[PDB]
Amino acid sequence: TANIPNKLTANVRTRTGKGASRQARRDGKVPAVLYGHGTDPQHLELNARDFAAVLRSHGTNAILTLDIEGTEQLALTKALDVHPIRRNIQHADLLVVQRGEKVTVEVTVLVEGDATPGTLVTQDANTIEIEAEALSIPEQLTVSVEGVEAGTQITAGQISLPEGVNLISDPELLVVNVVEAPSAEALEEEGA
Amino acid sequence: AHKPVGQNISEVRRNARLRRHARLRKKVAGTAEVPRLVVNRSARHIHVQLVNDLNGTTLAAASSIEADVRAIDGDKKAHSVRVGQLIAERAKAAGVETVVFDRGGYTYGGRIAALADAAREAGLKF
Amino acid sequence: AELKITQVRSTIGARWKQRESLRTLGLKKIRQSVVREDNAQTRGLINTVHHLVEVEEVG
Amino acid sequence: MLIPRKVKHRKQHHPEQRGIASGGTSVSFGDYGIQALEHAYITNRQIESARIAINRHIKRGGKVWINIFPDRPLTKKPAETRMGSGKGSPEWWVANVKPGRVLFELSYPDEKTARDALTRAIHKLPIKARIVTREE
Amino acid sequence: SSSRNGRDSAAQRLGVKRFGGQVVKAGEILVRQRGTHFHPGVNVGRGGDDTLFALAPGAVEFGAKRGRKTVNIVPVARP
RNA sequence: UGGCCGAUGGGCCCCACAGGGUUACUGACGUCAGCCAAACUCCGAAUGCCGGUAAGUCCAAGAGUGCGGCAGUGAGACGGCG
RNA sequence: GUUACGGCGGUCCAUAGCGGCAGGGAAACGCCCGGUCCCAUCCCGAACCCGGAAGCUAAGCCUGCCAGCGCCGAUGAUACUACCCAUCCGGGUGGAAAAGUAGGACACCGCCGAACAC
Ligand SMILES: [Mg+2]
Ligand SMILES: [Mg+2]
Ligand SMILES: [Mg+2]
Ligand SMILES: [Mg+2]
Ligand SMILES: [Mg+2]
Ligand SMILES: [Mg+2]
Ligand SMILES: [Mg+2]
Ligand SMILES: [Mg+2]
Ligand SMILES: [Mg+2]
Ligand SMILES: [Mg+2]
Ligand SMILES: [Mg+2]
Ligand SMILES: [Mg+2]
Ligand SMILES: [Mg+2]
Ligand SMILES: [Mg+2]
Ligand SMILES: [Mg+2]
Ligand SMILES: [Mg+2]
Ligand SMILES: [Mg+2]
Ligand SMILES: [Mg+2]
Ligand SMILES: [Mg+2]
Ligand SMILES: [Mg+2]
Ligand SMILES: [Mg+2]
Ligand SMILES: [Mg+2]
Ligand SMILES: [Mg+2]
Ligand SMILES: [Mg+2]
Ligand SMILES: [Mg+2]
Ligand SMILES: [Mg+2]
Ligand SMILES: [Mg+2]
Ligand SMILES: [Mg+2]
Repeated sequence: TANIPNKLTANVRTRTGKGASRQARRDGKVPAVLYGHGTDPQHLELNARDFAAVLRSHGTNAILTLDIEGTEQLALTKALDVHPIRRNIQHADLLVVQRGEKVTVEVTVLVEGDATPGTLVTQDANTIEIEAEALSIPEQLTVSVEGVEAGTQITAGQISLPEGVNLISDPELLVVNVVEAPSAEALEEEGA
Repeated sequence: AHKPVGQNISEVRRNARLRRHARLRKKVAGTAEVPRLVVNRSARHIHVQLVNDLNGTTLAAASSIEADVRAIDGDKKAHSVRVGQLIAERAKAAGVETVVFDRGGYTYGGRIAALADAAREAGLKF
Repeated sequence: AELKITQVRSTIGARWKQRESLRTLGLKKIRQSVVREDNAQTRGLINTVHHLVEVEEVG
Repeated sequence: MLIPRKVKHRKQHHPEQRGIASGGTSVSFGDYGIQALEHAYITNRQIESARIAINRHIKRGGKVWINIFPDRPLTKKPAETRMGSGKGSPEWWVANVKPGRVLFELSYPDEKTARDALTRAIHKLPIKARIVTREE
Repeated sequence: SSSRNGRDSAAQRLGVKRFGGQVVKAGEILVRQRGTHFHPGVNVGRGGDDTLFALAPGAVEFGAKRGRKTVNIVPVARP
């Protein structure tokens, strides 16, 4: 599993603080900070439009290369600040990383399959923590369900994982639980 | 295979010793003119220091470890009396006469009492 | 150095501390011209009352 | 009919609502959920009605959550009593909400039906809301 | 309908009363704390009601030692 | 609020002194995570206040504190802030 | 001067605690041997105290290693707010958090006293 760099230009922000931050945000540029072992953290602006587009196209996780006045850096996204209402991005964090290093990544998982009439679908956890290489960051996870009955607690560590990744999360965690479907009696019992 | 399921007597003992000395140390405000006389006793030796807490630095001290004092075949009452006399004369040489006594966490009686007396009639008035 | 200070808005209805700082500066009536030393302290004064005064720098 | 079963005291002062909702600002648990927009009260009756609207349509599949819970009491002095003479009695409980909060959370296979049910929930809710998914 | 509440107490006006770095004279009160929010230091007296004062001219000085709060007076140099 | 082993509902279809909710329960603890509080704070500001120093208005505000003669007023309103 | 030693001390007293692992008895430290005499058990030499050094460092202590947990903590942003504003409606300058994040991290140091060396 290998991905493709998502090139994007950026500029060193001129002014630091709420004033410049909000002015840039109104303009349409999100403030951004990158840091790492380079012992040289510094701060830059992005393009909201291309930024959100790339976020969508590559999922929660993506490995990127950044344009700094002609300098090209490799970093992986760590944390974000999404607008509570607007659906816009306030702040992203790019952590410098080189090829051939270990990082901790949380990966989402999707569920698909066929469910029996007496089967109830429930998802306790939508994300799991995994260790992998910089160029081996996935974006989705899938699990197959077919003909499950009664108690079908699916273990997170029971899932089959591609090569090069170690399950950071302990095996005690549960990913998908299937329980007996409720009826009218249970529906009326709950909530009162 | 060792699994601790409780507490330890000697550990709590050392902690308690420090605790109980803490009450007196709390009050003690002993300057250069009135240093604090600290007494430590072991199962095999006794140790005493005279210090001024202002700098946390000692002035004179002695203990059963020194060869000449060990030369005394007697027991720890005699050892304590001799050591206290040494403390008294060393303090006199250094030029300190009036001081305060620290109970050193131990209860008064026996060896501590002998040391206190020896220091008293050795010229050290405290 | 020196500073030219001239009050550009009336003192009325302004915070009491601001009015007193204005008196300290020494501006009695609006649009009075006053010359003052360029110390950090007077600079802070002007910064505080900036919404009432305009500063013209001389020397 | 959610209600705390015991508190230190049966009445609380008027609120301050200023501030952006920080708690639970991002969907987590299921795969879809509502997000309100404007400060407002939400009564236990409103919450229960929305829960009924979601649940009864979804029927068999999927299971829901409720990230909020009405805790703070309220009072209203009965009619025909000149104001004064102490605090009134509590009538309903309400849960506060701030812009950006997530109200309900769903994990059901289909986006279309999830959207439809949550849309009815919106219509039955007292304040604006909109769909939002897990993604970053 | 009638209320059973509505009573209160006086206002003792507690709280620190000479602040750090001030110049205080002998027998001067420093704090009025119900509990031991602070702790005596050299030249400070522990009052009959957990009150703090000074037993010698000087400048009061707060300071944290061993993770508590204790008040103390540094005798200002004699001019 | 939703999950996890859950022995042991700290317990049940035959009570064996021994296998399973062989039975959908209860499940305690804890742990995974997500809120809330004027009488919760393992945290914590801009402000405001008190203390020291220095410049400035220093042909005086008509600045302060004390003492002395003098009366008013102790029915507030509104607006912005909490 | 060294030390794999003991006391007293410090420090906006956890970067200094907890957990697991390994190692110490020359001296000192602990445990330790027995209660005529001091002294004590609301009974007990468990605690203390006292006499002695036969034995051993397992416990405790110490030191060294481990990031399992505590723990400190950036830059940046966000919350917040002093002052001012425009016919509400939020911005301009000033101040700048909490949590989270890279990371840091398995204390440092003072005075005396003990064993090797001068
Ligand atoms: Mg309010
Ligand atoms: Mg309030
Ligand atoms: Mg609504
Ligand atoms: Mg009161
Ligand atoms: Mg959360
Ligand atoms: Mg509070
Ligand atoms: Mg408190
Ligand atoms: Mg106040
Ligand atoms: Mg001052
Ligand atoms: Mg005049
Ligand atoms: Mg008069
Ligand atoms: Mg009069
Ligand atoms: Mg009246
Ligand atoms: Mg009146
Ligand atoms: Mg009135
Ligand atoms: Mg009034
Ligand atoms: Mg009115
Ligand atoms: Mg008003
Ligand atoms: Mg030996
Ligand atoms: Mg015995
Ligand atoms: Mg051992
Ligand atoms: Mg041990
Ligand atoms: Mg901590
Ligand atoms: Mg630690
Ligand atoms: Mg900073
Ligand atoms: Mg204004
Ligand atoms: Mg407006
Ligand atoms: Mg911080």
